[PDB]
Amino acid sequence: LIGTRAKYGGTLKNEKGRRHIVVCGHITYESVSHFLKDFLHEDREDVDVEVVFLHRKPPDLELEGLFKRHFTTVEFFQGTIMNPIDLQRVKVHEADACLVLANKYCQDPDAEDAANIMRVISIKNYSDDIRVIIQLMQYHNKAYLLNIPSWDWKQGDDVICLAELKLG
Amino acid sequence: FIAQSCLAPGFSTMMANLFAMRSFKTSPDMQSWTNDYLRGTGMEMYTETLSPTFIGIPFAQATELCFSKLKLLLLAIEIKSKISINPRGAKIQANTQGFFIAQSADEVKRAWFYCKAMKYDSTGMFHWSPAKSLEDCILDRNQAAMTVLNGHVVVCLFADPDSPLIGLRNLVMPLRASNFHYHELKHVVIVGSVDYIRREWKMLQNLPKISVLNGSPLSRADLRAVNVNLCDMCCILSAKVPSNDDPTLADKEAILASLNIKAMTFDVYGANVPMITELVNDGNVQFLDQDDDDDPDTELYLTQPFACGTAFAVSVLDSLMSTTYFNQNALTLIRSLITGGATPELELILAEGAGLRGGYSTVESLSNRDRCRVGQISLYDGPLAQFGECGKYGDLFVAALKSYGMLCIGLYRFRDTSASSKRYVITNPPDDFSLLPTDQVFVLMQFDPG
Amino acid sequence: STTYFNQNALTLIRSLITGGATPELELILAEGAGLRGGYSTVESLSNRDRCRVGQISLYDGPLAQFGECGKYGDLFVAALKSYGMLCIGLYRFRDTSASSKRYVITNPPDDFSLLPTDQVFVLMQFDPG
Ligand SMILES: [Ca+2]
Ligand SMILES: [Ca+2]
Ligand SMILES: [Mg+2]
Repeated sequence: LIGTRAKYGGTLKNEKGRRHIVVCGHITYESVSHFLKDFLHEDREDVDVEVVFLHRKPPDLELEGLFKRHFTTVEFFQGTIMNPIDLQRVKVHEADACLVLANKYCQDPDAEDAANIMRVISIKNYSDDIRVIIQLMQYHNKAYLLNIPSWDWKQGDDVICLAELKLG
Repeated sequence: FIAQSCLAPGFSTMMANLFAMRSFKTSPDMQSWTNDYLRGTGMEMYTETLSPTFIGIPFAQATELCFSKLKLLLLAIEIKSKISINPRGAKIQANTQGFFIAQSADEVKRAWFYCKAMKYDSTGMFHWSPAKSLEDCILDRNQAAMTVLNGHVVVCLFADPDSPLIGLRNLVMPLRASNFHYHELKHVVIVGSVDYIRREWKMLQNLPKISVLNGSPLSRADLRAVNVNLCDMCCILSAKVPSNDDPTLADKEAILASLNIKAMTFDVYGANVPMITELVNDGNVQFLDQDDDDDPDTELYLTQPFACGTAFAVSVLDSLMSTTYFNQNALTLIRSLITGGATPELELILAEGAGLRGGYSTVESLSNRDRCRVGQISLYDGPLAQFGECGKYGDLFVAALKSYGMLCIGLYRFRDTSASSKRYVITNPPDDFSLLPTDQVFVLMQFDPG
Repeated sequence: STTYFNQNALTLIRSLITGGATPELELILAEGAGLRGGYSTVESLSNRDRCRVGQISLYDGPLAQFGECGKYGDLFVAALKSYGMLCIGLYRFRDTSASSKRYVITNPPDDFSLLPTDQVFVLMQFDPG
């Protein structure tokens, strides 16, 4: 009943002249490790951008070890993007961009797309001038995002449609 | 409540707050519009026996005297027994029970301690039609595009063919009350799956001016066909069962439909389209508006979308059962106010199972058409526009009562006076309240034959 | 990850693989009425002039001379001047001695040796007529 104190919680510490991005959605060991290998590659330009991960379920032992090896550049927080309190904790309004990972191996692509679309609505509700990049499963769900009043491709909002790209 | 909001936007917020018991005390410093709205939320409805001094005077003089002297709003009385809302030329009898809007039950005690020192149905309360079939009411995009639809009501329906039935008749009948002339009746167009509406057509056969458009309200092509930019009110309702996977995903379709219309552009923006949305989860009201601060444990009635008459939920109706126990007549007044008049005899006929039954108009049947109705007026122009320039609620209330018998209940005032077209509800402002030229007044207007 | 660092990178991919999908086209599709036709105008026929993904063979033709000797740099320059085609890579047989399987070589060096049975990925211009 006493249990253990919440290992992942609290607010992200603010730093002067610091750039960070928020990554949400399908946060697993395989998805995070693959994303971090591509994001932090010494073949590309050196930029001081740290990744902040937000997820509901606590990470397993494998994921916790991965975060330890990237202690100086990767931060994890427990919470949901649909909670305005959790958006304040990760400082979404100060983030360079928000990335919404998708579960490509999902039983219902429509259900997965609906959940991710609501995440974009929650982020845009908190603030309108935040760049959002979201992985989409089906093309017919792209119309919903385009009809959002705060969605603007000019400002950097992008939709990565797996169905459109794969069949292309 | 949704149907009454079509005639007067924001009425659902005003009525819902009336029967939720809240205690209001002035805060030290906060937003001026929040303070004005919070004062209105503290008003409830109370029943008190009228003083013997009121015996022998008409209702219009009785409610005017209560407002000016006792600072109480009297809107209905009990006549031996039926309840009349803002009656015209009705005298006050001995021990007459009156309905008052006041901050608490201690205020209404001032009233007692006062001294000088085939066109219509069988009941004749609703319009009737000779059972039009559903097939004749089905329109496609081309049919809806080439017909004029101005000032109509669009019902955006999200429902699977196997979804549980909602009371779609309970939304159209208040719009088909005998208080409205046939020419001023608002056309109702339902956008949704015909398979679901087919099960609901049994109670909609005899209601005039009903159109059904197959498709989904999310598509912009269907919305442009029915001219949502010219509609008087767009209602978004969902009859689908909740998957219970996540509370934040329960209102995904309703939120998306609301946002789609807001970003719509017509050759006039879609953000000016009056919209009402019902939420199966009151915590999803944070996504309805963008220019506000959302906090999870804030009550629904304190949120900006609810204060503006944009959102609605069934959680605000939980206080009705406590109200009903203390005063049975309180529930009768609510039902007569929002259903357009639903006498117990009408419910007996409906309980038979033959649907709405018409009747031949008689001498008294046309007299049932003479009753007050919920309406909204604007102070921008007209004989009452003089009070908007200077600004005094007490002067406007008295002048409207004498000139036409209209009873002012509250105000629909712009949130910002400097630039968003959002208006919030102020219920029963004090007589010293300052009006504005861009203010709208909730009124109970009498029936004018002709 | 690529899209975040450069938004224009995703734009290049979409224009390369979708045949050209302007944001205005997506707006029309989002309405729900499907693909909408239009009457050809002066500029509308000028939108047809853009590069497309194609494959060519060195077995025969004016460019077949480079296949016999073999030099990627010489083939790249000659194709660019003669027709404006830009060579991206090669489609070369896995075994040169017997299976009809070809693998992809992306941007080989200019000193790479070609073969008569080599196929070249090119971006060929639009030729009216
Ligand atoms: Ca109170
Ligand atoms: Ca909000
Ligand atoms: Mg109250």
